[PDB]
Amino acid sequence: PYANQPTVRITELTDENVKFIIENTDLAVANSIRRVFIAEVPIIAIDWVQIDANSSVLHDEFIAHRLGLIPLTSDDIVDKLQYSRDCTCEEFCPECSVEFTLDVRCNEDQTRHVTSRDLISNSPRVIPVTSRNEQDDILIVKLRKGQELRLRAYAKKGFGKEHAKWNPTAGVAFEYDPDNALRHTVYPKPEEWPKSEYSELDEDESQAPYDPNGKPERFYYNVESCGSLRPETIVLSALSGLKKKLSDLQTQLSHEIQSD
Amino acid sequence: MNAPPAFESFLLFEGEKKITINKDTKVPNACLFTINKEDHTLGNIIKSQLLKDPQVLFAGYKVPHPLEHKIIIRVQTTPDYSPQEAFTNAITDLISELSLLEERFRVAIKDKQEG
Amino acid sequence: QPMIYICGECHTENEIKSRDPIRCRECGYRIMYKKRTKRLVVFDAR
Amino acid sequence: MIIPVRCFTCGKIVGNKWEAYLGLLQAEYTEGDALDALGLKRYCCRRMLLAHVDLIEKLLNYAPLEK
Amino acid sequence: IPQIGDKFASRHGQKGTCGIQYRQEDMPFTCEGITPDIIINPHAIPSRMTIGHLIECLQGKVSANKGEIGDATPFNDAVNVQKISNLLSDYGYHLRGNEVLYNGFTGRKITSQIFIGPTYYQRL
Ligand SMILES: [Zn+2]
Ligand SMILES: [Zn+2]
Ligand SMILES: [Zn+2]
Repeated sequence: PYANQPTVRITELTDENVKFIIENTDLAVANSIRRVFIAEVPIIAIDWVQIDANSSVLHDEFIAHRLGLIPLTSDDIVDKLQYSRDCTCEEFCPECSVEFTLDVRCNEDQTRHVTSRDLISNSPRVIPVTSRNEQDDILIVKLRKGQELRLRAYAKKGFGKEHAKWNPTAGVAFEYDPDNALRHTVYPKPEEWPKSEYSELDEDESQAPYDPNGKPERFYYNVESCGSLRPETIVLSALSGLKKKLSDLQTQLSHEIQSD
Repeated sequence: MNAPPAFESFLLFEGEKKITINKDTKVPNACLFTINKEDHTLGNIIKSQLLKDPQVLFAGYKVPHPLEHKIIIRVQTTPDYSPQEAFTNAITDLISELSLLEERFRVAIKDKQEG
Repeated sequence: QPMIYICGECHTENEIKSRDPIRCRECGYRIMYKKRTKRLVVFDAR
Repeated sequence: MIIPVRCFTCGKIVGNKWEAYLGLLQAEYTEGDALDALGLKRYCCRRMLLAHVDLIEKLLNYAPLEK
Repeated sequence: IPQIGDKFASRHGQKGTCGIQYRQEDMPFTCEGITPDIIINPHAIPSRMTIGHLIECLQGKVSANKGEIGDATPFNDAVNVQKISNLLSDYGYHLRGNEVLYNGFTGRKITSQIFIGPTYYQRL
C-alpha cells in the first residue's frame, strides 16, 4: 500500500542529452515524469515583444513568434524568477522577467543575418543558448541594405502546457520492455521488426517469451535538451515540479477534508 | 475568436476549488474527487498508486472532456478504510517515491560527472 | 500634423498636406505609402 | 519563407543549421551526410532541413520601402 | 494560427477539419520521442482507396531518413512499394512504415503498431 523504491542508472550524460534508466517504478509514474519533462518544467522564453522599427520582409508577428522560440539559458535563474501572475509589480520587473533588446540595421551591401547573437540582455545569466560561450547562432531574419529591425523583448517564466516555446526538451525518447515480454504490443510478424537499442536477445529470437506475471519496470529515457536547461536539470526540475504539484494537491485535499 | 487562453489549463479561476470531494451514493465507501486544472499527469499516477493499496476496491480517473481542464478520480475502499484516507496516502506515497527518485538521480548524476 | 509619406519609387520622406495632389517632390511618382505609426503595439511571442 | 527556429515535431532547434547545411552542400556533401554532420538524427528534423525552401532570399531581391 | 475547424488536406483527396489539438505530451510517441504532427483516421483510406497517400508516407519516411527527395512520378517501374520498403528497412524501421507508439496519456504501448511518416499536407 506504499511507495515504490525506484532506482536510477544514468547510461550517458552530455551537454545535449541525458540517457538514463528508472527501475522499480510504475508505468504511470514513468509516464508522468516523461510528460512533466515536456509540459511542466519551467524555463525562460521571450513572451512579450515591442517592435519599434521593422523594415524587414517578415511582418511583426513573424519576428515576435520567431523570438519566442529562441531558447534562453534558464539554469539557475528560472527557480529564482517569479511568474508575472505572482509578482506584486507592474507589467514587468527584474524579479519576474528579463529584458532583451535588439537593434540591427543593414547598411552594407551583403545581406545582414540578424541572429540570436543580436539579442542583447540585461541579465548576463539569461542569454540565447547559441550565444553562450561550433553551433551557429539562430537566424531571426535576413536584412537587405536599408532594412532595419529594432525591438524590445521581455522573457517570462512558463512551461510547455502554456506554449511549446517554454518546452525545454528537443525530444524525449521513452521506452520500456524492449523485448516484447509483456506483449503490450502484438506484432503480426515479430520477425519483421528491428530490435530496440536496449534489447537483450540473440538475433534468431525476435521477441522475448511472454511473461504472464510481468509488469512494466525498467523504463529507458533519453531526454534531449533544447539548450535552456541542462538535461539533468530538466530531469531534476521535472521531479521537483511533479512533487510540488502533488504537495499542493495534498494541501488542498487537507483543506477539503477538514472543511467537511 | 473562441481560443481560450493557454493558461486556463493550469490556472484556477477565482472562487474555483482545486479539489472537491463528493460522496458516491451508488456503493458504500466510495468518493468522487473532482480536481480542477489537472490532467492525465496527476490522474494517472494517483490512480495507479491507489491501485497498489489492497484496501482500495476501485480506483479510476477520467478527463470528462479534453477541452475542459478537470479530472474526476473515483475511489472505493474497504469499509474499515476511507477513500479520502486512501487518496491522502496515495499522494504521500507518490511524494516519497519522487523524493527518493530525485535524491537517487542526483547521486547518479554526481557519479556520472565524477566517474 | 505633417503626415509625411514615402515615395513608392524614390523612397523619399516628403510632407504633403490635405487637398494636395499626391505627388512626390523628388521624382513626381504618384504612389505614396504612410510611415509606420509611433504607437506602441505589443506582441505575445506565440 | 525562412528556416524555422524549432523542429515542428520535437522542438529541436534547426534555425542555426540552415547556413551550415548550405555550406556543407557546397562542400560536396550529400544531403543525408550533411544532415548527419549537423546532428539531425530524427527524420522530423531531417524533414525540416531537407524540405525547406528559402524564400526570404527571393524576397530580398526587392528594394525596401525606405532607403 | 490553425485551430479546431480549419480545413487541411493531403495531395490525395484526403480532406478534413481539425477535430482537436493535443500538446506534445498528450500525443502518441515512438520509442524515439517523435509525436505525429497530424493524426488522421484509418477509416478515411479503405473506401477511398488512396493508396498513394500510404506510398507517399512510406517514400517520405525513406526520403527523410536518406536525405533525398522521393520520386513519385506516376508511371515509374523503377519505383514500387517493395523497393521503398526494402530501403526503409535499412534505416532501422519496420519495412512497411509501422512503428510501436505509446499512449501519450498513460505511456503504455498501443497494441496495434501505427503507420506513421512524413506526408505533405496543405492548409486550405
Ligand atoms: Zn514582476
Ligand atoms: Zn518620388
Ligand atoms: Zn525534430
